[PDB]
Amino acid sequence: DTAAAIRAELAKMEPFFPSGLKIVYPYDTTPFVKISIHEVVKTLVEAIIL
Amino acid sequence: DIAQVQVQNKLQLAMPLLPQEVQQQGVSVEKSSSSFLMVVGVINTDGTMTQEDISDYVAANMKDAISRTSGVGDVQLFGSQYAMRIWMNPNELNKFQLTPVDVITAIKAQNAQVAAGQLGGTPPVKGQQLNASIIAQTRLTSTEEFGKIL
Amino acid sequence: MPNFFIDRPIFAWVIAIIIMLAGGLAILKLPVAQYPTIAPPAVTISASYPGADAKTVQDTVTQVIEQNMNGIDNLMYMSSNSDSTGTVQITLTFESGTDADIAQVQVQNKLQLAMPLLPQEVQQQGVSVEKSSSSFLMVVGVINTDGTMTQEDISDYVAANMKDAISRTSGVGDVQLFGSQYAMRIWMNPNELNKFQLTPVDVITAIKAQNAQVAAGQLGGTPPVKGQQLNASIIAQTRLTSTEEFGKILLKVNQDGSRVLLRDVAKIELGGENYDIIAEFNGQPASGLGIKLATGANALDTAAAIRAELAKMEPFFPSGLKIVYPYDTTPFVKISIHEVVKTLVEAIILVFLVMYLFLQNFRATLIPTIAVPVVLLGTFAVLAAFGFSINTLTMFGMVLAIGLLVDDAIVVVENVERVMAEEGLPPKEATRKSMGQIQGALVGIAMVLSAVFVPMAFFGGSTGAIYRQFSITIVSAMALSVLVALILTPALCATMLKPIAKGDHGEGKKGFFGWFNRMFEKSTHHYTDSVGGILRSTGRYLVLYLIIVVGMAYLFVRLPSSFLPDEDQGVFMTMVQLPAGATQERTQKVLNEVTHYYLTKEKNNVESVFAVNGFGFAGRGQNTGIAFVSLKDWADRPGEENKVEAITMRATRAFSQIKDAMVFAFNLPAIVTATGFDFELIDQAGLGHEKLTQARNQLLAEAAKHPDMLTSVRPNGLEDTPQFKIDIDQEKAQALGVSINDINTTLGAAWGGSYVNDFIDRGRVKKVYVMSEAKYRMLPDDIGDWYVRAADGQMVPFSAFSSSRWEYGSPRLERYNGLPSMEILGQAAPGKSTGEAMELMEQLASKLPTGVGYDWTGMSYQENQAPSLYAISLIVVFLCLAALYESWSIPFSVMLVVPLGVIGALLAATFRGLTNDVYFQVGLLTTIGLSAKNAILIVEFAKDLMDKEGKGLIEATLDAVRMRLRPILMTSLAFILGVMPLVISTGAGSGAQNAVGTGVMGGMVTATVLAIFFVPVFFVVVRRRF
Amino acid sequence: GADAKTVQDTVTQVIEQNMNGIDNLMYMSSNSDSTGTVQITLTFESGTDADIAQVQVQNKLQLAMPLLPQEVQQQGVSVEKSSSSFLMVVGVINTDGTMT
Amino acid sequence: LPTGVGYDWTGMSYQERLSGNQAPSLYAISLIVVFLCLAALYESWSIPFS
Amino acid sequence: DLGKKLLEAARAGQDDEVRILMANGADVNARDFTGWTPLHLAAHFGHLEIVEVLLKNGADVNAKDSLGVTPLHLAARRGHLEIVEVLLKNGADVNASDSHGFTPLHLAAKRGHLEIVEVLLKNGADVNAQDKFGKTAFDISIDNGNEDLAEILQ
Repeated sequence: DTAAAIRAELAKMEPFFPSGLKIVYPYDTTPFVKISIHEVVKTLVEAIIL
Repeated sequence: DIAQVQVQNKLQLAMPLLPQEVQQQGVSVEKSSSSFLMVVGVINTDGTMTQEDISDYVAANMKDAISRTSGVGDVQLFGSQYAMRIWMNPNELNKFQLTPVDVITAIKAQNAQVAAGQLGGTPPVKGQQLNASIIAQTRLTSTEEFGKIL
Repeated sequence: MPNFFIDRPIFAWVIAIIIMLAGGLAILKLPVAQYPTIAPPAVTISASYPGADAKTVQDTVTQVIEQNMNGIDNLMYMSSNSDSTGTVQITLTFESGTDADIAQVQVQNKLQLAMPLLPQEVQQQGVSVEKSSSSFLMVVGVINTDGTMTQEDISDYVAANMKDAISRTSGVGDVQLFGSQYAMRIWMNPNELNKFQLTPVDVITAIKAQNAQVAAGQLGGTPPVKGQQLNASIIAQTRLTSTEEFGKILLKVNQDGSRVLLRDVAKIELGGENYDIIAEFNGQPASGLGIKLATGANALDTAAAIRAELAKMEPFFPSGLKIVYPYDTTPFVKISIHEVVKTLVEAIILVFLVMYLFLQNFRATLIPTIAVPVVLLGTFAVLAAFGFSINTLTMFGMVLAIGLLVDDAIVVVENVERVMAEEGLPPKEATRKSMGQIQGALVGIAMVLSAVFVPMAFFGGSTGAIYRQFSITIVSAMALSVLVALILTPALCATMLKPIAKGDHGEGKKGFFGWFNRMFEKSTHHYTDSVGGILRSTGRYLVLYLIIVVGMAYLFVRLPSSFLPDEDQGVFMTMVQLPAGATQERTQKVLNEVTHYYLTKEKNNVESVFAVNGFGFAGRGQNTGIAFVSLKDWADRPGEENKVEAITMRATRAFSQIKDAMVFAFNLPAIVTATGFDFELIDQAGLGHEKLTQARNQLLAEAAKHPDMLTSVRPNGLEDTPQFKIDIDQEKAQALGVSINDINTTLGAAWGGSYVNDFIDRGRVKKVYVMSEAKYRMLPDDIGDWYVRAADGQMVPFSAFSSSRWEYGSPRLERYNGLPSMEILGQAAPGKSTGEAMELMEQLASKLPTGVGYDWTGMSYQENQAPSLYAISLIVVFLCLAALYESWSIPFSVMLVVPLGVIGALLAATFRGLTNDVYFQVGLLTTIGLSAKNAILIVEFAKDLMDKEGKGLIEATLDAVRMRLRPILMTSLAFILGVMPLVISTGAGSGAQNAVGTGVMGGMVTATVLAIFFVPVFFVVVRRRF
Repeated sequence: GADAKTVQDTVTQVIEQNMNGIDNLMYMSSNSDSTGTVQITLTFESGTDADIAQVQVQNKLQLAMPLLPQEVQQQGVSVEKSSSSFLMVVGVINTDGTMT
Repeated sequence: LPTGVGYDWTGMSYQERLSGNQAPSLYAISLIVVFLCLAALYESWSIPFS
Repeated sequence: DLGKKLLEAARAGQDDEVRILMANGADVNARDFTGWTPLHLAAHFGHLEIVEVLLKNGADVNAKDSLGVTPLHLAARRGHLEIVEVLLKNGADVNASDSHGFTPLHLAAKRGHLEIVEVLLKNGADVNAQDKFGKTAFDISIDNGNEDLAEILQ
């Protein structure tokens, strides 16, 4: 939720960055949380199918 | 929330006992985690901006809004915001018989924002016909302004 | 279960009594207010900088504070402004559901840690942090009709003799003083100061030394020498207490023996902390107390408590000191509560009449008289448990529920009667059979009405707070009605009802009742004949139905929307705007001219005029002002010609002739919030103030090119004004031996005013201000009168080391979320939606100079769910009827009654010229709910006859429709009559009554006249297709 | 270094006039020594969450902070949850008489 | 005592005054509840009164 | 008064309203407590079209402040070169001195504006002249630290 809030806030700033200024994402522990969960959901559907 | 409240309650009792240089540097009470959630890197693709320039832009246009969003306990800036740096010279100081003491004093007296009241301000005399704020000295805004300090 | 309490009447009585008691207890320990808390929690950081301009305050206070508002939880947005009155105000708004206490303590703490970074004088003054989302219960004016004391005189008295007492009174949570206690005032004289080679620096130094609390030790204090017999404290110098003592303060002792006292170079007197605002009540000097209601407290018990305390401190008032009540929300609550009890009472009397007119026996007419009150008291308990309170919202919430309560009572009683008359069954076994016909139906209805009302309590933000009151209130009453209709009512029938012979429809009986019965019994034939013919030509009526639906959609989108109906609150405001640089004296003349207009050309309607010179909701200063007009009672202002809107427009049109300023009257918001948008123009780079102003003007001019989309698009701030800049030449100053500190203090103190220290006045700590006398600090030509002592001991004029120039600056700088900004207000043009006028404003803003952003604040935020909620609602309703009937198709014949009730409401609303507000919308849901209830019963009976005695489709529908005629007719008759008083209500909270009245009556007539004919059609055509 | 009369006019009374309106206040007692120290105790109805009570009091207290003398603010003012009696008293003595 | 002088109880005494003033009511509401409960269980007004 | 609506338009930069007010004869010499005229405002806030329209309409090119300041003074201090030239062509006193002795040059050299300093010089502006302090165009440039402005004024 906080990661989403941070991204939303960053999005309101980009349209005003000086030329060349770019945002990059070197380190984030959020994607794993989301991706990991969806994988278990994936195995759920495959379970009921099997 | 309450753990933080109680901590600060006792901290406020210690504040007046701390050195002025420490107080004016701001004491903080975070209630965040120890590890990083994420790191928002900021780069410049052209050659317009240096590591210093980028850090200052982030600190002056991005840091606050982020450290102010709910969920964020602490925001560490991998850099530093600008400040008017006065790099003094010993030889040139001694030469004019001055010291860092005199320099700091001049900066306070000439880089000041004073309140000078108003014209026809309250309580006014009977028959006043105009009212406008009076403006005194204002904070310096450029390095060049700081150099002209007498 | 009915069969359980039919054999156990006493058990049912116990439950009825328990519910009553629990309810009675609740209706005594339950908070009472006009409105619940609807606005999001908001904290306001207030600070003051004596003599500071808008720019100085922002660059030393506002900005420093704003940078430290991090780490706080649940912030939605931050807002602030910095006036040229030396004031700053930072408002932080929070998510809904946020504990205001936790939010404020977090804001408070971050502020504390930032205190060391603020200017000295700003710290001395202090920084406030208060909850601003609160509303005033009343304001207590304190005037002096004797003309023997100034507004500063009144203020000091109120603060030292009244403020505390009122605060301690039961019910009051907070108290704001519309003024300031005394403060020692030193009015210096530059001509005299120079005569003795003195400056404001000297005057200050002497005051800080000869007016202070000097700490000393003790006699025989620890550690003592053994043998010490006494241990006394030592008292040193302590702070001064009188005006005379200050004047005696020693400044300089000449070399000729004589001394120079503070009295010799300045007038010493007690005045106010500030002179920015001057208040008057009907032309008389005045002050006041803004009183707020404590949480969970009773508004009525509090208003009475403060009036007692005031009367208890009355014999101590000085001569000519009387208290007035310019603003008071108490009457509204009394009127509201009284009109609710009234409505509930005359609703029981009407149900009694209609129950006796049709049934014609007292024992039966007695049942609803018990069932209804039980449910009412019961729901009060349910409200209490949830933590709600008696308020305008929840009050109307019940006066709309009585229709569903009376219904459930009438249906159970009438059905038992109808059964005994159609077969020789005694009450006991007739009640069992009767209940056995509607048991399932009544439960299903409870589900349906829940599905209809509960989703409404899921809207977010402020708007959700309002719907949540109605919804939960109505749902509780509804669920508690069915419960009583399955326990108490069935028991009261099998016990208090007398046997009625088969075929006995009172058709032959004496007099009226005998005639009425023959009349109605023959009308039930004429009615079933019509339905019989209708069912022979269903196609013709399917078409008429679509016409109704189409008409509904047309009449719906053509109906203007407002959030809550506008009311006549017995008070209204009038703004006053003078040109730039306009003095306080001029503003006063206009305010006198405004007050003179009300107490003359409106003497019949106006009670008083509270003229506040120097205040404004969107800007402060000498050139601004507000007039709080208080009207006479609603019983002294008959006709629309004497209501607020009529008086307001007539006042605004009259003040147009004033070529001195902009003056207009306007009614205040229903709840303290409006319509239009709250646009925020943001400097997202480093553009500055002038570049930002241009981007604003550019957008304001663009919005002026769309009078068909955007109307009244204006800035919500102040315009730039000429300022007097002084340039102190650093060189010539150091060349004359004059300290910059000496210069900026003699100037800052003499012209701006400086707060020096504290003194005790009659046992109370008060401030000491030093400042030039008025005549020596008015014009730019006075600056030369001020001298500053140099090192050599000579006095040097200001006109020796400085220059001057006229400049432009802002009197009020705004900020949003830490960046510079300017607020822009507007509304959608007539006919267009806010969601369209907003979309346009975004487009115009996208074409603005690079580095200029925008955002929405307030109402425009917390701005989207309706269809989504009533799609889930619509589904749940369907699934319920599906289970009740064991059919995927039949539910449709019930859901088709929706438009029948709506169309009527739209007719009434449009005809009378009302709006599509919350009262109207809730009125719809109850109408829809009731009309739906009718369909469910008519369908249940018809379907039952087909499944049980295997009757034909038309045969069953005609028999079912016949059995339901009387019940439906009765509840509708008793309903319409009981709502009449609301529809015609005028004055005093009518705006609300008229909304819940016209919307319901119109919809209730159309929902029964059309339903009794259309629902038999729905059932048939649906049963034919599926 | 302030007597009881002064420490009440510049501190106690200043703080008290603001402590009105808080949720669940039963009563409020206070005292002002000649050593210059004050103490204001607020008791709340039984069942009240003491953590919220401390916060609410601290919120009202911040209003009065500014009006307090410099010597008092520099001193610090503490708002804590309190109790009247002692759970126990731990004593300490020296047995070989080497410590005064 | 002279006019202008009032009194009040605190702490242990405050709780004592309270405990005493709530007592009568407490007994009343308790008798009512017991009576009603009996009436419901045995479906009667006569035997719960006995 | 239409004169006021003119001061608002002249400051705001609304040429359309200003021209309209011209049609209607709104006082071109209107003033406010500071003494600033619509030409003062337009010169200060830099709109040319207004300045010309105002000058075409009989406005006092040498209108003075309560502090003695003029439109050239305003235009020179602020940055508008285009305004400076137009004002000079219409008879603006190039050597107009303030109540404090400041002339259009001083305000120009004070803030730099090399391009504007040249224009003022080729119109007969004194080098010589002293402000209340006794600084001269050169004294102001040297102290300020402008080497480029030092050569021009030498």
